[PDB]
Amino acid sequence: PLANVTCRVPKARNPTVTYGKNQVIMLLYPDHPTLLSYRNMGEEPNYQEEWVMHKKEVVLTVPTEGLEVTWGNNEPYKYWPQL
Amino acid sequence: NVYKATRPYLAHCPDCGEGHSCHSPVALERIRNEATDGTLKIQVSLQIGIKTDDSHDWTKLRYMDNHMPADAERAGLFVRTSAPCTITGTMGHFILARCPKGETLTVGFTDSRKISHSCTHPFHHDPPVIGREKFHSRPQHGKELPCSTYVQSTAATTEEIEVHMPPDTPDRTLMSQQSGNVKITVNGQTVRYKCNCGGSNEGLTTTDKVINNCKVDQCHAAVTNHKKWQYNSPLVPRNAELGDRKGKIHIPFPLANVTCRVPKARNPTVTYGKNQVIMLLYPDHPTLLSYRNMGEEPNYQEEWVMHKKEVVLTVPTEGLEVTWGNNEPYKYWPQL
Amino acid sequence: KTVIPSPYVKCCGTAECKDKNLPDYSCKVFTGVYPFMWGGAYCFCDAENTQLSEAHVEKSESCKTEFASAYRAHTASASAKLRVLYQGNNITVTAYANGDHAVTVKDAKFIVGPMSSAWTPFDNKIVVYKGDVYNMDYPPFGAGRPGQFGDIQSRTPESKDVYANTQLVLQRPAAGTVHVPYSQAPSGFKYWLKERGASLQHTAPFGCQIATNPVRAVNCAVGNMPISIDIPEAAFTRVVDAPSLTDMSC
Amino acid sequence: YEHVTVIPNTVGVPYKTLVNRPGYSPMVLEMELLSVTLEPTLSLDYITCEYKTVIPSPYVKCCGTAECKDKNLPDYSCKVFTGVYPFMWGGAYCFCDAENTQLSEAHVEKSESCKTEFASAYRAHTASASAKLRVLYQGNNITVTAYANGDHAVTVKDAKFIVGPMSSAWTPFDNKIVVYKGDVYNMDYPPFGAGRPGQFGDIQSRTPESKDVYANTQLVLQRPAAGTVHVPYSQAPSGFKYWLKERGASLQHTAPFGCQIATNPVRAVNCAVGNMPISIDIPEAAFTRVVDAPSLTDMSCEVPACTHSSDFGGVAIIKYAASKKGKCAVHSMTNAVTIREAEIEVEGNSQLQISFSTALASAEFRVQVCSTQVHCAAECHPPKDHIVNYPA
Amino acid sequence: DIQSRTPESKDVYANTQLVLQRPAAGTVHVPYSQAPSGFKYWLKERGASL
Repeated sequence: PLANVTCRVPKARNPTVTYGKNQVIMLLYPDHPTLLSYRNMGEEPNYQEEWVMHKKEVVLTVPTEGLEVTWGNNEPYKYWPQL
Repeated sequence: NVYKATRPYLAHCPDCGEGHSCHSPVALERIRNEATDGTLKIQVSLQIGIKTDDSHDWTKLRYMDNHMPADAERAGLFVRTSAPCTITGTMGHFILARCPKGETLTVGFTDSRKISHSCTHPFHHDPPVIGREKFHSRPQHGKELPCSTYVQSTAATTEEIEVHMPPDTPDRTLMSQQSGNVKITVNGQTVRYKCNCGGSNEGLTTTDKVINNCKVDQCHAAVTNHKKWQYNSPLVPRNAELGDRKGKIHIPFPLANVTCRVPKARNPTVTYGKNQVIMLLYPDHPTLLSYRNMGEEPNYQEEWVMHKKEVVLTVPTEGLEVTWGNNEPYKYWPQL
Repeated sequence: KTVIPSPYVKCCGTAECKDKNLPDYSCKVFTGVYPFMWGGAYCFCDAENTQLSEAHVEKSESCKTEFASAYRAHTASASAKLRVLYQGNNITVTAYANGDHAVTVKDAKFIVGPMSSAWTPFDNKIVVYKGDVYNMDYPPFGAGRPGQFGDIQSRTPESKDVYANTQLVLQRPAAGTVHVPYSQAPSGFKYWLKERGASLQHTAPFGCQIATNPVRAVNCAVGNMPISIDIPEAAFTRVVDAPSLTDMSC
Repeated sequence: YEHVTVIPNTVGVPYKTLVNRPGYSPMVLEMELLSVTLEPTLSLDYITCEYKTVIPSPYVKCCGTAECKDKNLPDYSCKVFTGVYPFMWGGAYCFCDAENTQLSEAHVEKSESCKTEFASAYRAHTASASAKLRVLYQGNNITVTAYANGDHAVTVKDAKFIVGPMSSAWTPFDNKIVVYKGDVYNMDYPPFGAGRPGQFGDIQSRTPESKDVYANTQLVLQRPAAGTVHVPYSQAPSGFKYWLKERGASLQHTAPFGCQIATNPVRAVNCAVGNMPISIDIPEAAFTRVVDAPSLTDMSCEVPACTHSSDFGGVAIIKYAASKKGKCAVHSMTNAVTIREAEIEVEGNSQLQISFSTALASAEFRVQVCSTQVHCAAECHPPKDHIVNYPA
Repeated sequence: DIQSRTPESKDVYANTQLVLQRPAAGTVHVPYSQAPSGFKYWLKERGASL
């Protein structure tokens, strides 16, 4: 019979992160197709999703409210700019 | 049957039979008599309706027999004061019984080896006055409303009272001033004594004792019954050689939600007018009159009508709802 | 229920209070006690005796039957029962008045609502007793006062842990008497049952009728209600195919 | 003494408040939001799952005619095919050449999986807010969990705590929501008894264990192949199975204010929206008089290190002359600078080291130690990182 | 992430961020958290040569 169980999934390796003036740079190195999603922590979230497969460099703007980035099965990374 | 953890025990009884004190498995703890009808809530040492393997069986009894608990019969269980009592509920340590006028309460049973054990406690039983009404309806047919009452089911379920050993029952008549000494008259009972004076000033005596050069006010004596159970009463002292050792018994007459039948007041003489309603109220008993507007502003008004009354109420465009006693609300609207 | 056991009378000695974790637990030891009983005294010493008077507050056996529930009303869902005389026959339609829930009766789609007014006779905090609902600003959980509504607070009528604020204080017993005298504020629930007044059923505007289990506002004459009926093409007859009328007088 | 304060609805950031009861020595309280939960009042409309097309053995009537019986079953379909003459692994099965018929009956039921694999269609009404707050009261961290309505009072260490009411009544959920396992979707689902074939709601049931079901799958029977025993049919595929593939991202990923969506019960957790008022009734036993508290004289403030960042990147040494041994409260009288230390111990002629956080490059701030103030001069420098991983 | 003087060299430099984890209930194993091979990752994400 069909029964609800628990599935074990792996977490993708941490990308090379470099900070800049109101922007975040990520060097993504995926072994398998990994999903990258990001949203703003304010009034306008503006959700964007993309399946990363090859070596990619992504530049994301960080607003005053904050930017939440989810890289695969890893816990969401939260970023805030310095005053 | 939360008895997996609980077990029957052996406690002190002041009268096991023929005035002799022993360790009885049917020992009395607390005898509650709060019920005005006459029902007694007896707390005993043993457990009723449960087997040794921790299972519910109404025909079986669980008592303590020399370090190990043993099974007995429900039919063998008896309660008596001066004449036998009718058992109206049994569950664990608790027994419900209606008893006639007596001075001593006796609770007993019969074991597997066909041996009968009984515990006797001195208890003044005389049902006194207890009531808060005249107990009398009421209409046979009327409006159905939700209410609550105490049912007449004697069955050992729901509610329960705490019972313990009488404890050491104090009695000042045991001591007597023999010239300049104090004499303790036992009368075939186990007595626990204590005095302020020198020499022997403590102990548990079975024989007549005399305290040389002492006053009655400087001494204290109590009869030790450990065979019978008694209700955990705040009007009776706690047993000295006992901490928080207590039993429990199921009590009759529990509270249950029922349906109360109420009568509907007679329809008043109604006459209509220009945006107004006239009512000629003729109440037989105090009847409540309430009215509200069926719009934005309800403006609720309430009054208890008792005598012959004429009421003029203004009816707005939205409508007027009038409730006269237990009758369904009368709704009024003006003509265009 | 003020659970009071048998008082521990220590003859020729001193008794000591043990701090117990029980709702409204009160303990006191009285020195120089020398009372008697129906039979007589009970102590040997004249002034060297003590009496331990312990007490605590519990939920009464009636709480399963006689109880008032403190609810927090959030949002309300409207639903209506409508009678329609469709094709010379009365049809019953029961649907939510949101303007989304569609019900098909005799091949005709019915859409009821959305309601013109979002008004409800209930506030954000309500109290329910049997068949009566009251708009009450009841005290929060663990903040009840003695003698008032909420002096004893429990999660459910069958709950284990209870909150109690009744202002229970033990008193010294009478000369040569065994009893536990105490000063305590009377039952807030029993007092409220007498001084509550009229429920929403009698005080609510727009002629609202209040029902229970579940609690709801029935027949509240407020605003209007839009109804969309998708009548099938089979129920229609052409003007040309329908009988024409001439020479009419009224 | 009742102390009213307003803190922003931001989880993980510690906020310090100065409690100044006239005639009594000041007190500093550190408050931190651990969780802000918004639970909506739900009403289940229906549940959707995979459907089961129950098809029995076809009634092949040899040398005769079979008749369809109108049955009261969800999506019941019946058809009789004339002139059928098929065979089997062994051979034929009928005697007549063209006088044979085949009755093909079918109906739609809830699949066995509906108890496990199902999506629930809820109608969200109003929401009840509740928060978990950490308080550093008398040098000890205390946990306070209460409803953010501004009525529910909780007493911890003889201090009455009143949380709320919430500044914003905003919720990430709409009036109609859909819940699948651990994902919540803001969907405008079709009403009960109005589902379309191939779409979400093609099969509608009250509960996963319910008896009666609604079915709109567009099921039509087809004529069987030459000399073949089978029930061919045309039916729109499972709307639930199609939705499970074409649903997109849930509220957990799409909701604004950095909302975290939890399930069983469904709730909005840590939504950074508006502010939150907190009322603290501190007992009189916790207070000490100004006269009975140690007084401070001869104060100088030296800043050997400062880096203006989100965290405490500044170090300050304050020299003093105390009257007696006792505890004194530390608080910044400048709204731009924040001190990590709430209370310290003083004796006489000594010093104290404090950690501070600021944004300004040139920082001139007043620090209130006990009841006396001291001026601090600091020239803070920029940090190495432009973007930080924690709010301030 | 791993630096050596020659392919036959004795001493090596290593920065891989290796941390040991607690083993599973009733299990004998050495669980660990370590950043994957930088050389193997570069061999995939290097692009076109000169």
